[PDB]
Order: sequence, then structure tokens, then C-alpha cells
Amino acid sequence: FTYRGVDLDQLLDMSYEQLMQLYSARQRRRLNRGLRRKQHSLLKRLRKAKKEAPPMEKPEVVKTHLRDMIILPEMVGSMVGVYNGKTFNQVEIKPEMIGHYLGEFSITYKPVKHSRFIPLK
Amino acid sequence: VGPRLSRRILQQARQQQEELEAERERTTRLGP
Amino acid sequence: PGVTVKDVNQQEFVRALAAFLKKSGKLKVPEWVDTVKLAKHKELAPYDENWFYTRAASTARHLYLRGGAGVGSMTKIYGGRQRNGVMPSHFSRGSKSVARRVLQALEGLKMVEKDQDGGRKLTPQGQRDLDRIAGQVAAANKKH
Amino acid sequence: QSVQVFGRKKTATAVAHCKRGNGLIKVNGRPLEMIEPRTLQYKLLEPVLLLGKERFAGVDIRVRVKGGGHVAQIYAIRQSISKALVAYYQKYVDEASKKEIKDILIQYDRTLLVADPRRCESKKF
Amino acid sequence: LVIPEKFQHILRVLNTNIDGRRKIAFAITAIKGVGRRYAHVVLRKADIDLTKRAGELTEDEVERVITIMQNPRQYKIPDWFLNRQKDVKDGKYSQVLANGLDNKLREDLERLKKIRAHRGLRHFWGL
Amino acid sequence: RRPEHGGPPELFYDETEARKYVRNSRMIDIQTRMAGRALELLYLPENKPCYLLDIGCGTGLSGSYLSDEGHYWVGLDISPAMLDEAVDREIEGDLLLGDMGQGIPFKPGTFDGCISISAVQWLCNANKKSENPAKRLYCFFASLFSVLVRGSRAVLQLYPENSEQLELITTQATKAGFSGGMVVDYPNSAKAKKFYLCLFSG
Amino acid sequence: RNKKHQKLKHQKEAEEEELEIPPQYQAGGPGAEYKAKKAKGDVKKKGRPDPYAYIPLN
Amino acid sequence: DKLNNLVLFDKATYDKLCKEVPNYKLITPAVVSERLKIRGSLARAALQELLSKGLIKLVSKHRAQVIYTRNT
Amino acid sequence: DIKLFGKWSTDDVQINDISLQDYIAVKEKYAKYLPHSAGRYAAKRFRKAQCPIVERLTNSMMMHGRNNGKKLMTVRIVKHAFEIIHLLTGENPLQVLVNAIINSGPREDSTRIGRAGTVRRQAVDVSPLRRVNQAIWLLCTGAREAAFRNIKTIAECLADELINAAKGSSNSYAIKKKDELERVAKSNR
RNA sequence: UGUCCUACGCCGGCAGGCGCGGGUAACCCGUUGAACCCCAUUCGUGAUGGGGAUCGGGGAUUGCAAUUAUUCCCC
Ligand SMILES: Nc1ncnc2c1ncn2[C@@H]1O[C@H](CSCC[C@H](N)C(=O)O)[C@@H](O)[C@H]1O
Repeated sequence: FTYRGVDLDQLLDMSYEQLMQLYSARQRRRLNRGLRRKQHSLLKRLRKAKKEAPPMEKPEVVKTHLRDMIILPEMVGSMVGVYNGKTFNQVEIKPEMIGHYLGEFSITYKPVKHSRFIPLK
Repeated sequence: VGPRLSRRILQQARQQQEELEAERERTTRLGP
Repeated sequence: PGVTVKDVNQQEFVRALAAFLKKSGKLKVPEWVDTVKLAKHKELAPYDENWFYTRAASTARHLYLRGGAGVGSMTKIYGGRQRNGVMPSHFSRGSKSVARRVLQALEGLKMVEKDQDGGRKLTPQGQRDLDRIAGQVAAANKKH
Repeated sequence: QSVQVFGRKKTATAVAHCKRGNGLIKVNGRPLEMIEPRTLQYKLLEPVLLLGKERFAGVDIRVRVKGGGHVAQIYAIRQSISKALVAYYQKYVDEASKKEIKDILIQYDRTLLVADPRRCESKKF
Repeated sequence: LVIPEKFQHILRVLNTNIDGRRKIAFAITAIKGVGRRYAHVVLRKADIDLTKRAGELTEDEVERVITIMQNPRQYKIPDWFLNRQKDVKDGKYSQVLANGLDNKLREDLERLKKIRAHRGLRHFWGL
Repeated sequence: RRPEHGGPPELFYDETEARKYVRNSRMIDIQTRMAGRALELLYLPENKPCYLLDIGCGTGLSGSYLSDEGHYWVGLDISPAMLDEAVDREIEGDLLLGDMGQGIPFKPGTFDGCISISAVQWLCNANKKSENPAKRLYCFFASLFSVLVRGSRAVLQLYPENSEQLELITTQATKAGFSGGMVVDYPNSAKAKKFYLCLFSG
Repeated sequence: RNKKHQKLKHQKEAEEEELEIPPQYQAGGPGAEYKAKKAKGDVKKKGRPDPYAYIPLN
Repeated sequence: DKLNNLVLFDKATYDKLCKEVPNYKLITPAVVSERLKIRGSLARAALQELLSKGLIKLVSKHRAQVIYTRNT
Repeated sequence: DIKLFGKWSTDDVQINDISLQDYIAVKEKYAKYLPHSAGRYAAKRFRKAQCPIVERLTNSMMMHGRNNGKKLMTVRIVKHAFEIIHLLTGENPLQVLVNAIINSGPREDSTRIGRAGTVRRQAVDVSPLRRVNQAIWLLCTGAREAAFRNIKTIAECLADELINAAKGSSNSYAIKKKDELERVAKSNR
């Protein structure tokens, strides 16, 4: 795997201020406006859930409503169940999921899935 | 004619008369 | 008795003035003179690859006719109709960078100078140069 | 001696000033063979082509035009020019000459001395 | 004028048939991945007259046009002028024309499918 | 406003009109669609190659549909240009340049069914002085009744401009021996207002 | 105003048919359930097939 | 059917136009295009080419319509 | 002398039909430099008969949507068509237009009448003003339907339509429409 | 119509940024340099330089928040 020519290890080493130079324009604008208290809270929660995970299989489920959360490179490998309005959907955090919001991975609507008269006399 | 058209015509005629009549540092020191 | 710019056909004036400015060779042509659309409502690049000379000549003529104009006035003047897809068309101004570059190049020719009341206007060099080339065009057209 | 008249179309208004001269005829500082639409060029020269250049040989007229569109501006120009000539031959030249001039101007085109009373209608609630 | 003796009616450029009985700035546009504007700038960067027809170019001008086409950045073609500016896997300013566009669209849709985002799932439910 | 109001059908549908007819994309779609409902409304023997009569074939649009269904047919048209372009489309069924109001020239009891798409509204307007709307309609309907195998249904898609048109058509049909009625599929719907005079001969 | 136009256009259709009927007897021998209240149009039903209109000939 | 007007001059077409065009009593890009099977740009360019040799008389010129005639 | 377009003489123009003399206004009182006059010619009945007939043709070229109001375009078309007509036939295009209108006007037409279901055609005569109107309208329609998708300019097709209608040949759209209208009116006496 | 309308200068190719002024108004935008139109160039009857939808990538702006594309720009 590589993202904009940059591998995951130095992505985790990559700083917050010039992480915006590989992200997109909406992405860069959002990171310039700064993450609020809920996003930092869920960052701490994900880091804690990754903390006491046993080192052989994936950590436990973290459930949230934060659909406007962006996937950051530190989240890669977390088990996040995001709300769609009715239920929670659990998703892997893959390395190539970096540029997309969390709310894209829990669709809030179901797809739409939708005898002639003949006279005898 | 009516108000607006006559007003524009009067301004045009006044400006034309002025620019036919047409064809330095202000006096900081009062004395000659 | 001297023939004035206002007494001369304007399109032949612009053509001869562009030829004169290309002949002088003192215009500062930008590097991106090839790779730019002149406004956002355009679709293709101009076919006339010496478009900078014609635009500078037109700008000099416009500043002769009505001075005190800045960059925004030049963007209004060469603005046009944008066809907005399947939406109704609208009016969109010209690109500000092209107006700024033609104004600064004509200023670097000593052809155009700033004024206290606003943007750019003509130099006396500019006025008599336009009068001389207008005399040339009037001789080439009215006397023939 | 000099006069000043006006002519008009829907919203295009022209003011013509008429003075003694040699036959230099100007609108906005430009000759009448330079006003932008050549397709209506003969609409500009109609008093010239009817009345002859000899009757224009001793007069200078300067017209300032504002408002309207291209066609309306041309019509205001020709109306102002014809009214200026009529006014000059009324005030300072004999009456009878103004009579045949005003006549021939009427039976060619009646609008050359009177404005057209047509304008855009309003919309009501 | 008249026909030259070396007029090529159909050119084979990037596995694409090019009708020689067309202007060069639009015969290049006939290639996928090249529009009117990009064809105009690549022909102006090659110093080639745009009044001149496509079908009777010599081989040297055709090869120089192609070398500008797969190498825009080396010939002062600006960075903002390209199709794929910041490629998601390996960020480099590029211009894919014939088969690269179809392929790179295919793995774009495949990446959208494999992460199960809304856009990929919706577009592959669309057919 | 209406093609029928223009005047004589032959003079109206000239070479220019014929060219524009096959060029019209709506014409193709709506006519094939109407011919589908026509073949369905008339109760033709199921799984049986039928023998229908195209009273108004024109460009052979309805005719080509019958050819695809495997039903052999014979065309009838007053427009020479339209029949020329129909044979240029190479339709399977035979054609015949004749007038409906004049009379269909076939043995009584020959055609099992008859397809008429937008052609009977032209018979209610006397384009000439000799032309008599009532008589023309009656004669056509009587001939059709006989020509049609006694019992087979003759679907008649029409575009009435008023009630007088429909009234005339219905009376001249019922008194000629034609029994049945009219199926107005989607009656409230205006873009789908399809009047089909279903007329069995028995 | 166009609604009354359309409605009694259909009424004149019906009356002219009903006045055709008696001389038809002498000299010789419609979407009501498919109307939508909320809107102009033609709504499908489940018990009955797609909308139609049968006016039999005598 | 589909028109197949030529984009550059063949030998026979060039010869017949150079010996037939200066007497039509009507010279216009459209008419020479439709009677010589020539695309309009090539017909236009041939027309100012023939005007350059003095064989063709211009009577009026416009951005939409330029019209010629024979010399004598 | 007053000449159209600075070139075109109106003294030799004659009308060969006595019906249309008072309704085709090309004479010394109606001789104008341009077909652009912007007069109030439809504010009262029969006023438009005194219009110059070139101006009527110019006003009737402004048809089908996009071309509405584009009168300078149509006077350009008229000027180029007159030049093409002169350079083709060698004779004054004003007489060509007058003859085309005369040969293009329907002299006998039909009227749709009806009582109940019986819709028929009754032959009636055509007034000279309506003769001029349908002649102009059919000439404009003939030119417009003639070009519309080919290399032929609107001016060339317009010139060809006036030339062939002045000759009375069957290739013109207006002549064919007049022939079929008169044939229907003759068959509906 | 306007305390958000904006003149002007600089940077960018464009969306757009920075600074410095005017306007609570026939005072400033604004002599409201609008579009059709006119002139000149290229295109030639070809679903084509007509037509622009739907899509891939990138940039910017408004907002706590733009994902199911707020909007704008370029290819
Ligand atoms: N009296 C008559 N006799 C024969 N054909 C007639 C007729 N009156 C009208 N028609 C025909 O009615 C046709 C109208 S169009 C019919 C074609 C049909 N819509 C289809 O494409 O399948 C014309 O082709 C015309 O020739």
C-alpha cells in the first residue's frame, strides 16, 4: 500500500500540520478549521480501545454517531460502528479508506425496488 | 415629453453648452 | 487640422497599433501568453497567437477614449456572456490577471501612467504616439 | 448665432448644437460615417442625401447622444440633425427656405421632425 | 492547394484511429483523454501551425506531438492543466490518454467498491 | 393544429411529409406502441400466424410490427410517396395503392383481423364536393365487414377532433354489420388517450 | 376555467352518444373508477387491470 | 445519402476548376462546394486563391457571405 | 434620385397585374434608401398596404423564434439576395420581386365549413391584400425550408426562390403551394 | 438596492486571498463600459468545432457541520 507515494509507517510519523498537503481541498479546509471536542473525544476513545487490545486479533467495537468524522491515518485498524439514523454499522478501518468520511460507510437509506383489458363481447 | 426623458435631455443640453463654453496650484500664500 | 483617433476606423486602428507594438518589440510578454483563456466564459484559446499585442492596443485605445480606468474596468469591458450549461446564460467579467499584465506592460513602455484619482491613464508620449499612428492609418485609408 | 435642439426615440436622447461652419458634422466627436452600425448608415445620411451637400456647406453641428440602443440612437441622431437645420433656417435664414425644407422632410419621413410616441408598457398587479 | 503525395487518411496514434481529413487541433481531440483545449496547447507547444491539416503531417511532427502528449510537464505545460493531478496511490501530475484512462477509471471504481463506500455501492447497484 | 384539417390526405402526405414522417422519432415509438395494443386488443388466435389487413399502413410501421410477430398482412394507402418509402423499408407484407372509402377489393371472408392505425379520422371530412363523409365511412365499413372473415375483430385506432367525428364513425359501423364497442385505454390520461374501435364481424 | 371546459366537453361527448342511441335503435336495431381525487391523472388499481374505458356499440 | 466532399484538391478537380470556375456568372463558396464536391473551407481558400491571380472579381464581402463574378 | 441601397433604381419598376397595383408600394413616393423604417404600420387597417414591399419582405424574414427581432440580419440577407439576383439574371431585383409576388399569390382559395360532422370546403376568391400577404409568406417559407441544413446560404436560397417564382417555374415552393391551393379550390367549386 | 454594495493597488491562469479608500446614498459602485446586435477569423451537412447530461481527479469559498456530491473554478 501507498497513499500519494507515502507509506503507512511514515504516515503515522507524519505531522499534523503538513498532513494537510496530501489531503484534498475540503479535507485541508476542515483540518484548518480544526477538530472539535467530540472528534478529539472519539480520537481518545479509539486510542484507548486500541490500547488494551490483545496483540493477536482486532480490538473491540467503538460505536458513534460521528458521521462527519474523517478517517485519520492513526485510526487504521480500528473497529468502528457508526450510526445511520436507525442502526449501527460496523466497519474495518482500511489504509485506503483515508480520504473518506465515516458517514459514507453506513448508508442511511435503502435502495428502491419497485394485465391488459381485452373485450370478449 | 414627460419628467425623466426631459430631465436627461436638460442635463445633456447643459453639459453640451458647458463643454462648448470650455473650448494650477491653489493660492496657498495670500499675498502677491 | 491634425486627424484625431476619433476620426479613424477603430478596428483598423487596433490592427495597425498592434502591428506597431509588435514591431517595437519592447512589450513584456508573459510566459503564460500561450496557456491561458482570456476569461472564464471562454471555451478555447484565441487562434491569433499574438493576442497580447492586440489586447494591449485595445487597452491603449480604451484608455485614450475614457481614462481613469483600472483593472476592474478592463474586466468589465472585455466581459461577455457565459453559457451556463442547461442553465440561463449570464454576464461574466474578464480575467483580472490579463488586464493587470497588459496595464503593467503598457506602463513599462512609458506609454501609460498612473494618476492620483484612480487607476491608469495615458502619457503625453501615449497621446502623440496614438495621434501619429492614427495619422498613418488615415493616410492609408482616406487618401486611397 | 447658434441654436440647440433635441431629438429622441424610446429612451435614446440626442442634443444637437448648430453653429456657422464649413460642413463638419459630428456625433460624440465622431463623423457620421463612423457611428457603429453601417447597416443603418443611410439612416444617418438621409437629410444629407435629400437636402444636398450645398445646404450643409455652411454649417457645423455637434450632437451629444445618450441612452437607448444602437437603432434608437441613430434615429435620435437623424431627428436632432433635421430639427437643428430647421431651427437654423427658421431663426437666421429666410422663412420660405425653411418651408420647402420642412415640407420635403415631412413627405419623405414624417418622424424627422416629430418624436415617435411609443415606449415600453408597464406591468400591473 | 492540392493533395500531397504523402497524405495519410487514417493515422494510428495510441491505438486510436485518427481521421486525417480533419484539422490537427481536433484530430488530436479525437483521441480519448484529449479535449479541444489540451490539443490546442500541445500543438502550440510543438510549434505547429493550426491552419494546417492533420493527414499530411510528417512522421517527425507526429512523434514530437506524441512525446509532448505523454510528457506534458517537461514542455512547460502547467501543473493545473492535467487530468489526474494528485493520484491517490502515487501522487504525481500525470495525463493518461488511451488505455490508462479506462484502466484508471476501472481501479477507481474498484477501490470505491472494495471499501464499501456509498458511491461505489450505489454505482454498482446502478447496473 | 391537426394534420387532418390541412386537406386531401394524398396532397397533405407528399414526398416532403413522407421524409419528415420516418425522420420523426415520436412517430416510430407511438405507432409501434399503438400497433402493439391494437394486436393485443383484437383477440387473434393465440400461437397462430394470422392474416391481417393494414387499412392505413403509411410507412409500414404497424406493418413491420406484424411482420416481426409472424402475421402476414396486406397494406392499403392513398399516399403514393408513403407507399414508396414503405417498400424502400422492405416490409414483408404486400401493398396496394387504394382508397378505404372507395372499398377494399378482397373476397368476403379472407382476412382474419384488420389493423387500422390513425387513418379513419380522414374519412369524416369531405375534401372534395363529390366526397360525402357519411357515405364514404359507411361504404368502407360495409366492405371491411364482408372482406373480414365473419367473426374476426378489426381494431380501429382513431384520433377524433370532436364527438361528431366519433358519432359518424360509430353509426356507419354499427349499421354496416360491425358489432363490439370502443376501448379508450387510459381515458383520463391525455397523452395516452387511445381510442380503439374494436369491431368484430360476428 | 379550463377544468369546466374539459369536464363539460366530456359531458357533451356523453350526451351526443346518448342522443345517437335512439335513432340508432330506430333506423337500425368510462374511467369513473379510475379517476383520482387528489390529482388529475390515472391511477392503477390492484383488483382491476390497467385503466381503460368500455363503451359498447349497439 | 452522406456527403463525401473532398478536403484537398485532386488533380482532375483542380484542373477542371481552374478551367471552369472563372465563368459561372455566380461564384460563391456554397455553389462551388455543391457542384465540385468540395468542403467549404477548401472552396473558400481556392476562391481567394483565384482572386489573388486577378481572374475573379469581388463585388461584395461579408463575414457571412462573400460573392464574386467573372471579369468579362 | 432616391435609390435603394445607394444603387437600385425604382423608376423602371412596373406592375403587370391591375389587382396588385395599389397594394405593392414601390414607386417614387415609396422609394426608400433602406428597408428599415420602424413605422406604425399596423395600428390601423389597410395601413400596411402602403409599406414598401422590400420592408414587408424584411419583416417577414424575422421568423421562427431565434430570428425574432433581428432586423439588421434580415436587411443584410435582403441586400445580399438582391446582389445575387442581379448578378444572376442581369436585371433589376425589384422587378424580379414584383413578378415573384404576382406569380406567387393565390387567386382562389378554400374555406372550411361545417354544421355537424359534415366538414366541407367552399371555394372563395382572395382579396389583393391577402394575395400579397400569402405571396410574401410563401416566398419566405420557401427560402427558409429550402436551405436550413446545407451549404447554401439563406441569401442564395432566397435569391433562387424569387428568381424561380418570377419565372413561374414549378421548382419553387411558393408556386407549388399556390398550384395545390388553386387545384383544391377548383375541385371545391 | 446597498453597512453590506464596492472603487483602487498587489499575487494567482481561474475560482479566489492580502491591504487601503468611498457610500445611511440622484454625492460611492455608476458617464450602471450588460447581452442580443455590428465587424473580422475558423469551422462545412458530418449525432460533427451543434448539444450538453452523467461521470474521474485536483483547487477555492460560506458555514459548528458539505458524506447522499451546498456552491464556484480547471482538465
Ligand atoms: N381514404 C384513404 N384511403 C387510403 N389510405 C388513406 C385514406 N385516408 C388516409 N389514408 C392514409 O392514412 C395514413 C395516415 S398515417 C398511417 C400510417 C401509420 N400511422 C403507421 O405509420 O403505421 C396515410 O399514409 C394515408 O395514405
